[PDB]
Amino acid sequence: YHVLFDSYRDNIAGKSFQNRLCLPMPIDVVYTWVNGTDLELLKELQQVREQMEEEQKAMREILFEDNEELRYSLRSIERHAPWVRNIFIVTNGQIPSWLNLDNPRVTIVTHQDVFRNLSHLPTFSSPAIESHIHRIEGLSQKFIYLNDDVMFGKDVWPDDFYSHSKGQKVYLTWPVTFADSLRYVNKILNSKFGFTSRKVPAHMPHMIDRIVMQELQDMFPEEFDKTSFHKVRHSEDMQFAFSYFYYLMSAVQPLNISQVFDEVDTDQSGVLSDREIRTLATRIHELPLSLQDLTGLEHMLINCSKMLESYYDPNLPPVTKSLVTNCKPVTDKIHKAYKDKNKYRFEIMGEEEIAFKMIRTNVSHVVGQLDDIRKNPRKFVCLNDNIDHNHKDAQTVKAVLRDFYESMFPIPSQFELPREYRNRFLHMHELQEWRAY
Amino acid sequence: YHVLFDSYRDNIAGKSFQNRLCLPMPIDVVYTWVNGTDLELLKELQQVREQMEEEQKAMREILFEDNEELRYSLRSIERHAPWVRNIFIVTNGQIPSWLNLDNPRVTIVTHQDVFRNLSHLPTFSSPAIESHIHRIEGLSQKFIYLNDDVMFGKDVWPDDFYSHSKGQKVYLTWPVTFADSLRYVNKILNSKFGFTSRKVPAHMPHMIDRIVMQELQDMFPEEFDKTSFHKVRHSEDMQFAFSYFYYLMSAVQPLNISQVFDEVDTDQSGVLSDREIRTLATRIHELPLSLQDLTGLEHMLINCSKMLESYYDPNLPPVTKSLVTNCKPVTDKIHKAYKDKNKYRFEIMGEEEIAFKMIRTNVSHVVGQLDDIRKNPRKFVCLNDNIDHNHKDAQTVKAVLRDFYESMFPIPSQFELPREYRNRFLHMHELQEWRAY
Ligand SMILES: *[C@@H]1O[C@H](CO)[C@@H](O[C@@H]2O[C@H](CO)[C@@H](O)[C@H](O)[C@H]2NC(C)=O)[C@H](O)[C@H]1NC(C)=O
Ligand SMILES: *[C@@H]1O[C@H](CO)[C@@H](O[C@@H]2O[C@H](CO)[C@@H](O)[C@H](O)[C@H]2NC(C)=O)[C@H](O)[C@H]1NC(C)=O
Ligand SMILES: *[C@@H]1O[C@H](CO)[C@@H](O[C@@H]2O[C@H](CO)[C@@H](O)[C@H](O)[C@H]2NC(C)=O)[C@H](O)[C@H]1NC(C)=O
Ligand SMILES: *[C@@H]1O[C@H](CO)[C@@H](O[C@@H]2O[C@H](CO)[C@@H](O)[C@H](O)[C@H]2NC(C)=O)[C@H](O)[C@H]1NC(C)=O
Ligand SMILES: *[C@@H]1O[C@H](CO)[C@@H](O)[C@H](O)[C@H]1NC(C)=O
Ligand SMILES: *[C@@H]1O[C@H](CO)[C@@H](O)[C@H](O)[C@H]1NC(C)=O
Ligand SMILES: *[C@@H]1O[C@H](CO)[C@@H](O)[C@H](O)[C@H]1NC(C)=O
Ligand SMILES: *[C@@H]1O[C@H](CO)[C@@H](O)[C@H](O)[C@H]1NC(C)=O
Ligand SMILES: *[C@@H]1O[C@H](CO)[C@@H](O)[C@H](O)[C@H]1NC(C)=O
Ligand SMILES: *[C@@H]1O[C@H](CO)[C@@H](O)[C@H](O)[C@H]1NC(C)=O
Ligand SMILES: [Ca+2]
Ligand SMILES: [Ca+2]
Repeated sequence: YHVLFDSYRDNIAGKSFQNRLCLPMPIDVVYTWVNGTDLELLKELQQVREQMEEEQKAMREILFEDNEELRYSLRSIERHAPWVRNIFIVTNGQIPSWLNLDNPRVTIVTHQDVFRNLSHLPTFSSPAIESHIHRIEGLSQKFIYLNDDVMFGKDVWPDDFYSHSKGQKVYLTWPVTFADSLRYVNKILNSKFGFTSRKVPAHMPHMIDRIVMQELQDMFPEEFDKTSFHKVRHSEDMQFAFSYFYYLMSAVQPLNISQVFDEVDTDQSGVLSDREIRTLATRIHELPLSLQDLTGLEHMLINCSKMLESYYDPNLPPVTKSLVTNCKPVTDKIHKAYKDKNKYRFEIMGEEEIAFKMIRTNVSHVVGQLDDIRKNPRKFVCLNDNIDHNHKDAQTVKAVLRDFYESMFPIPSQFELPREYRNRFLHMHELQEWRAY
Repeated sequence: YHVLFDSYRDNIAGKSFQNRLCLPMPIDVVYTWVNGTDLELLKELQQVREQMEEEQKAMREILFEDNEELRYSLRSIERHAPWVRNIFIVTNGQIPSWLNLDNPRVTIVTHQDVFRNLSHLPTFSSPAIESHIHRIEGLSQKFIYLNDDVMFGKDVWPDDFYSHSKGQKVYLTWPVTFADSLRYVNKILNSKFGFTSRKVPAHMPHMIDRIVMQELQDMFPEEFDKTSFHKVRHSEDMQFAFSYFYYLMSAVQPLNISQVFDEVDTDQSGVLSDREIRTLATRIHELPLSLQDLTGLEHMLINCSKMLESYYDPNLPPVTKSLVTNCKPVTDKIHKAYKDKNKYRFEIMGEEEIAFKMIRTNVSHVVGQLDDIRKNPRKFVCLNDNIDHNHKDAQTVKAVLRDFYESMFPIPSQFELPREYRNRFLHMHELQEWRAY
């Protein structure tokens, strides 16, 4: 209503500060989903055969099952993060069988649109898909990247990914074919932004800015092409969390002398007075300010005018922006005092709202981990499903995981086709674990 | 426009989350201003005479100048915090000579309206005025209390006082007639909320919630009346920062068993399943969860039904809210596990954006402190004006302080009457300090 619109101009200034008070909206969610079908497995087999043939030629020169983790992740999106505008899922050409495509808020984005160089799209490698989400048409400027196995909890909010005051929120972990990529990107970033002891980010829903990601891609045009070229995840490729966040944390912005002059000129009258010249002297020199420093500043100023509301020294000309921006000694001292800032703001937190649990084929340990998740709910829950799949305790662990998923998120979502009539997944395996224990 | 209103319902849920995304608005600012006029000084003299007479009767039973710091503080309000809706100034009956009362966004609130017990209002004591700001009519639910000597800087935002996620922001200082009040309130709070090693808050613009302050007043009805009764700041009275913040940080909310049942019942169907009973067992007991604990939980549940979608134990009745909320052992274990939470959220930071500088009659030291303020601007700047006023270096320090004020905030505000024509305050005292140095 009009009163709500006119209530943001009810302040003393009379302006509207929606852009500084109402968070970045809209925010979208991007998923990467792959299915273990026969055709895709055959294509992978052909690609591996080609890889082996290439290795043989080089040496001659010398001479399956998913625990429907997308369904529950989408349910978590709808339940805990209901402020998401649209949901994008990137797939080869595959559409989930349970996905309700009639919903306008869910879209399947194939690899034709995502990839730029259409001689690359049979790509079968997660970093290559990860390279080009920011090129999705219709995607909001800030979007959250979900990895199809990470879920939500405790009713997350956009305040958990970005803040207008402290910028994006970076969640880091243990210090630094996937560890090789981390080492390679560490070397590449040390080459550009200098050597720094770096940690690696956590596996969790990552908020990504399209402008920042595009700037990162433009900064390394050749290297991101290697990531896209490789049709199997290589030792040398650029990641998603590590590359984006550390470019965000090490983006250097050159000093704007006009900004210094404007922040000092409180009158906004173009000319500086003795008080503003004195605050220049304070910000430039090191405290305490001896009058020698201020007299030297005025001396460098009177020199420059000769080469190119009354002040105490009668010989000092009116100090406009042109004098300070053209006087080399003053600009040199300004650069030496105002050294390089950071182009992007960021905030660093620990692993306190992140649940990365490792599921290895031990029903007692799996139940223990899931009970730990149940007792203390956490905002970001990730469950890596590396079950042996050839073991006496594979179906039992799958049943335990599905029971945890159905306990956390039981209600079917709006993105799911009307289904699961008489589905009745095995309800007796978890009872077998109960009876054995 | 309507698209802006309909853009908050563009999410997947279809609802509007303005109350969780756009910060608490509106926010007001409250000032306490006193003038050293002849009539007020005479009234103070009469009150002191009465105090001496009372002391004499008890033993018989045994037998001036302000550096216009409100002007510059209001200028700082307009420049650095332009999101304030209205500004309230509480005075005895005094109106500042420079205040533009024709502005609808500035109001003088006398002591008639502020005080509840009109036989108390000739009160001449800062805590007594401080007691009853939350009773100002038209005041917003969250307001900022300015002490007429604290200013702003670095373009403060409502994010610097309150966050929707971590609650109000508490700025604390060195651990604990004003120190006596701190000790007394520490004793009173230790009596109610138990002994705790407490720090004292900083002198800075304090954001105050009227509901929380009213709850604090109701919690100690007798003690806040002593604060209001005393017509001179006494050793025993309740402060503003210390009393409010520590009640905020030690407000205990009793456990809501219905909340536990609702957070566990993911189906929201009223009845719990084996998975939800198991997450109850995880949250109640201590990990790891032996099946003995879960069987005991079901045993306490089957007991209670006798005294008052199939589960593994055939004897367990449907577990609705009534069973768990009426079973004494289960509620006892829930209370023991879910011990007392805190009624209000809060966040703790250090003295990093607070400038409390002490001005004592040494021109070199005053200039050093003001240069330190100039070199590193800080969000909250407080300058205590305890000049000797009988010294060879009083006018010089006043001129230095006024020059700092006019350098920081030179532009006349909207709350100031059109004035200061040919005012020309002494521009030669600071030059005398320059020449002496
Ligand atoms: C993932 O791929 C599987 C095949 O691996 C597909 O499931 C098939 O669906 C068709 C219907 O179009 C059936 O005729 C086949 O019998 C199914 N095969 C199997 C092995 O179940 C489907 O495209 C995808 N399934 C899921 C659950 O994502
Ligand atoms: C599966 O996990 C359980 C723990 O959940 C393992 O039990 C451990 O057994 C060793 C000795 O066998 C003990 O020293 C540990 O204290 C046990 N753990 C706990 C938490 O008590 C069990 O060994 C694991 N089984 C396999 C095959 O790895
Ligand atoms: C504070 O009180 C002073 C008096 O201490 C007042 O200034 C007086 O203003 C009247 C005009 O109504 C003049 O006739 C007097 O000569 C002034 N006295 C002095 C000592 O200046 C005024 O009410 C207040 N002044 C300020 C600056 O707040
Ligand atoms: C006023 O402050 C200055 C510092 O701003 C004082 O100068 C100090 O003098 C003592 C000895 O007299 C030295 O040990 C200190 O190192 C000086 N301070 C600095 C920062 O160099 C001066 O003494 C003060 N004057 C009075 C009267 O208190
Ligand atoms: C990418 O496209 C360019 C021209 O658009 C082409 O020369 C190059 O070979 C492509 N990269 C491949 C096919 O890996
Ligand atoms: C930064 O510098 C550019 C050109 O040098 C100028 O257009 C811009 O206004 C400056 N930013 C400010 C003054 O905030
Ligand atoms: C420039 O200023 C310095 C003082 O910092 C002075 O010594 C020098 O003589 C000036 N330059 C000229 C050409 O006079
Ligand atoms: C406060 O008001 C009550 C009645 O409203 C009165 O009895 C009491 O004396 C008052 N307190 C004073 C005058 O200090
Ligand atoms: C807290 O308890 C009260 C009554 O005991 C109830 O009305 C309210 O809904 C509960 N809060 C919840 C369920 O969030
Ligand atoms: C209540 O349950 C306990 C098991 O925790 C059991 O020992 C006891 O017999 C039950 N009460 C009755 C009256 O049977
Ligand atoms: Ca100026
Ligand atoms: Ca249920």
